[PDB]
Amino acid sequence: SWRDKSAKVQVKESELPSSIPAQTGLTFNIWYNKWSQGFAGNTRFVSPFALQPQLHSGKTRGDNDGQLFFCLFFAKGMCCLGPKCEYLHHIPDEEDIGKLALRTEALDCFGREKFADYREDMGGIGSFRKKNKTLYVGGIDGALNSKHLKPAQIESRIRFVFSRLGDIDRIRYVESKNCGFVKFKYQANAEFAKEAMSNQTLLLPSDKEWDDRREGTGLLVKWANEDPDPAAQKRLQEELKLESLNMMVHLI
Amino acid sequence: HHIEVVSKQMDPLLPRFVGKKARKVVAPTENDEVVPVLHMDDPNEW
Amino acid sequence: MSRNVDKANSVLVRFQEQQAESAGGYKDYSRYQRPRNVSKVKSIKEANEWKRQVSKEIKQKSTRIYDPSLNEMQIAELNDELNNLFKEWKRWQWHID
Amino acid sequence: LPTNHNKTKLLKSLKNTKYFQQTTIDWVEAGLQLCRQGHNMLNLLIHRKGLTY
Amino acid sequence: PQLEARSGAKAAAYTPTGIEHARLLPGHTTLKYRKF
Amino acid sequence: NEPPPNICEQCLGDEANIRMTKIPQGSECKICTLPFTLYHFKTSKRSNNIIKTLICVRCATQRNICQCCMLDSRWHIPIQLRDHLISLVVMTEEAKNDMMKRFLSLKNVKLGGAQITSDPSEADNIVDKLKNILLSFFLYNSIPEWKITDTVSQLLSLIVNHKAKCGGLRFQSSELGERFVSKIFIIPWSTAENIKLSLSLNKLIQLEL
Amino acid sequence: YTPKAEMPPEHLRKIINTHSDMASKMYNTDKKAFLGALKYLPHAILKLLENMPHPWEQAKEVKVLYHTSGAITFVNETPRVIEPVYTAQWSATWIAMRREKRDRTHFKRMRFPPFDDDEPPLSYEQHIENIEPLDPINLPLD
Amino acid sequence: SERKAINKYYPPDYNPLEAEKLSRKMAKKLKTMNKSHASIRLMTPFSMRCLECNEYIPKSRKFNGKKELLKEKYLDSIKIYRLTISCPRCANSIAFRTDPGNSDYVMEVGGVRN
Amino acid sequence: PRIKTRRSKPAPDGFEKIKPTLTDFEIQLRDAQKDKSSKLAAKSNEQLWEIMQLHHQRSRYIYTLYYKRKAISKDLYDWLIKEKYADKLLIAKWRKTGYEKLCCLRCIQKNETNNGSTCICRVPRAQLEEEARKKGTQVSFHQCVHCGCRGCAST
RNA sequence: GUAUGUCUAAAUGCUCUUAUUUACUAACAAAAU
Ligand SMILES: [Zn+2]
Ligand SMILES: [Zn+2]
Ligand SMILES: [Zn+2]
Ligand SMILES: [Zn+2]
Ligand SMILES: [Zn+2]
Repeated sequence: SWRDKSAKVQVKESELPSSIPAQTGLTFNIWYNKWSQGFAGNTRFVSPFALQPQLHSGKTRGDNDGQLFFCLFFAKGMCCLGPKCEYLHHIPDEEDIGKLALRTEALDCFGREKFADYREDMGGIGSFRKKNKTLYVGGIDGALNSKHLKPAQIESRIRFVFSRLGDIDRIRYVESKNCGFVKFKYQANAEFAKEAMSNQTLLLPSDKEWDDRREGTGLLVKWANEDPDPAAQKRLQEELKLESLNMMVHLI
Repeated sequence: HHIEVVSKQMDPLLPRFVGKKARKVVAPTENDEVVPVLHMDDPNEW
Repeated sequence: MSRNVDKANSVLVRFQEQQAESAGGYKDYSRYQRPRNVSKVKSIKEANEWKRQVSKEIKQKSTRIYDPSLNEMQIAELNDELNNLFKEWKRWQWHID
Repeated sequence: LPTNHNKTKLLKSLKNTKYFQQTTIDWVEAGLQLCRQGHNMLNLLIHRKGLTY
Repeated sequence: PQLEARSGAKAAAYTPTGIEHARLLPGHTTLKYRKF
Repeated sequence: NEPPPNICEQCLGDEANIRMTKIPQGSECKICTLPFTLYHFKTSKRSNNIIKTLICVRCATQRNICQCCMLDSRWHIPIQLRDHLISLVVMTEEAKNDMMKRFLSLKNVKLGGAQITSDPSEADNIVDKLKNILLSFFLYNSIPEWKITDTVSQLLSLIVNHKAKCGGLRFQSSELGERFVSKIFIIPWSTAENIKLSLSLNKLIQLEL
Repeated sequence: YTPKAEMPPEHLRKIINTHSDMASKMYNTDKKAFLGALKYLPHAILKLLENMPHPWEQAKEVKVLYHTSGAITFVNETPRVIEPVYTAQWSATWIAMRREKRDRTHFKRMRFPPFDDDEPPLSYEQHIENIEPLDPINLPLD
Repeated sequence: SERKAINKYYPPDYNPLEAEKLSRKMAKKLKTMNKSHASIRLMTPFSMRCLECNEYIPKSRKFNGKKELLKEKYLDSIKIYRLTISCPRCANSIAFRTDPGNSDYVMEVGGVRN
Repeated sequence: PRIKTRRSKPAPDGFEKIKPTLTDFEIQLRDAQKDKSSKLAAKSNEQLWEIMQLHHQRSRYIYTLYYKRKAISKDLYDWLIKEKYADKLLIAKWRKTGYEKLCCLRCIQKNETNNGSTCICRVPRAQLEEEARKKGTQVSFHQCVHCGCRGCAST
């Protein structure tokens, strides 16, 4: 219970929060902060940090003042401000979501503008046009350092990571596509999860490849392009209908 | 509800009109009312 | 050093590349020829890069070989080249890790 | 023959904003700052232009 | 070829650029007048 | 010349005085990507985080929406939903293209539905029509896990596949489970026949891929 | 209205130092500001040059405006003088120079540029602390 | 930044000899520079027919050829070169050699002079 | 401070006593004036704030010794003022009523601010707190972006 | 005036050879006593 669990957080101290870029290119472009004169390198690298939320989550300088938006850095697991952060440090609970449900159309749970069109890769901060709570997970091969695991095991792992991060609606691992679809109750929660699990390893301490988790490439967590197979579609339609009904009720 | 508009003094270094970026824009004609184009009334030579 | 190739392989550029390689680890696996005999490549990343390069090459080969003048001998030659590339790729998928 | 109208010099306008503030500085220090700032500007612009070489 | 003649010109209005053209600079602010 | 900002009642705030700044060609509208004046207000003086307008007035007019909330000017519903309702009693297709979006924005047609929402006549009629229209343990036998979890809590990690329909709840405590049993949709430990059959079928389906 | 706050030079120095290794998403806007500042860099140059300490002056303190972003720094004061006094000073300096010339077998003329193209110009903080700046040009009086 | 640039910038540590050595070390590895058929732009002096599709490429017509060194020189110390071309229509590799005994060229299994 | 160039006389009488106190300050300033690779906007701001505080503090010390304690000669004080040590304007402000606890001058430049008013720091904790209580929320602001000044007011 | 365009999934040190260059570029310009 994050309020009475703790106050403190201090995820990654301001001594070592991050080095700035990773060398692609020959020369370093001061204006873009991106290496130039060459592009060789798959670029996506695994997060040095992570959100162990039960430990970390806490009261902030924001909580007292009445901040709406949660801390991106906290989600990522590297908020060096900690208790003096102005953005919130906890998993988005229901009440909080309700409170910022007016704004949640235009901008994310992080207080940053949702766009009109999706990014072509479905890669970040979803559109305000299509509301969504549904994350594509990918690069699970790369996130587990090419480990010969059972799909079931992988699914379980995903559940473990994602359940903690937010109230789950439903999850699907797929062998053929080699992916992990997750759906949440609240869009905000989903967003938070995405922020967290971007570039994260799925591995555990008990695994034998724990010390070389950094050398791999992390989870590619993105937005879900809707499932075409028909039952799912039907379900979605039903949900939409229900929503409409609710809206109508509210109106009258 | 009544509301006070203001104009804040932006810093004189940053671009004054940060919105504009020399964008191409095709416009629709939007001519809803119909112009009446009225008029009156050897081919081998011409 | 007209026509760009010369410029690319001008000493200064080479030096710069070397420096990059030394500090940070920027290599251009496009720029160097892929080695013939695998198992002289202890690092994994390098191997992966090589594999990627070969895949790219294969793709390139594929793209061109379906051109309209199909009866010309270049295409035929490439067919063997394509096979070779495939073989190389397969080899690169060695089972050390 | 100079401007009848223009009282408003450049510095005055700047002062009228909140973004500038003013100190008293040793002239050498100021010069150094200019050199550094100027250098930064020329690099920054150049990098924006894309030419990093 | 593409070395080609033409059919019509153009006139389409965009957002102004805000560029300090040399000629556009002020000059002859005073307009003259006639006597009447 | 400039038209006025269209900010809703709930968008703007609960107070009889708000101060805002206008920033002419501040940002590009999110829909249209075309320069427009940003209004941004603080609601209450001291309440943190600003509320900048994210869309151009024209676009708002077209969609008939709050320039901050992105919700129907009248009913305060997401554009999809409001439009969907109207359809139920045709929806807008924002054209997600660099050039075309701008063109769409500049058109002044009130895209789709917006007209109905604008007019007292039409919105009201629609509403009326709508009204008329209206008037450890495995678990077996689709619904979301956040509901299941809630139910469990009420009764007092929770895995559930849907292709399987096989929910293996693991409280990890003998106390929680033994309280859970007494205080009380097949629920064993770690038309019945029909149910069994269906379950089996589901399992088979899960296992073929 | 109410005049500008006379800020401490320390603050300015700190600001300057911060925008040396500037390559984060932090100060995106500072880079923009810097870019903008090119507009007034020649003005700044003119100002600084104008304030050049005269040879009868070890080190001139000078008024300075500076963008809080650290993008540009104008010497603000415009150096006015009592004309005859100024002339006298110049004459004195001239005399001193002449004397020096008379004295010295070889006069060590500067090399240009004074610092290397590789070497980045030392911050002012290396030589605030240094010993009293050596004596300037003012002739022996009576 | 300008074609007549007097001095290219060097890093503050650039032992030129050392740099050269390094380059050499990374020249055997290098893709380009360690290969034959280096490109060239040339007009065609022979004025000849492409043997496959009979395309009559005339005198002085410009092409992006490949110049390669023929190891077997003429006499002793005066080199001779293969100069590859493609026919405009069909992509057949025409080429020719420069045997300097006659102060002229020789056709090399590409086309025929006429 | 500025650099001595035989312009003003080295120092008046009682400088040797106070010098070691205000030479601690110099060290602090030096620590402040450098690339603390803050990697973060708030952190960066903090160093500036610290610097400002340091600047204030020295002046206060000087001011305190000359006005409140009155243990230093007028001439010495004048000399100090002439030098960069003290801030003159700040001192003057302090001397005036209602500005005695005053973080910095640019917290009371009414022209500067977007809303035509003074910095919030100048509001006594009492009033803001009261407002918060009335509202429902807790104490709203901590420190201003000009200088770190938690409750600058004269109360 | 050193053109251009498509194409891109995310072994180690060692030394020895030089009074040169398989050098490349031609957009630039073109006359006699
Ligand atoms: Zn944070
Ligand atoms: Zn609204
Ligand atoms: Zn204050
Ligand atoms: Zn202050
Ligand atoms: Zn303040």
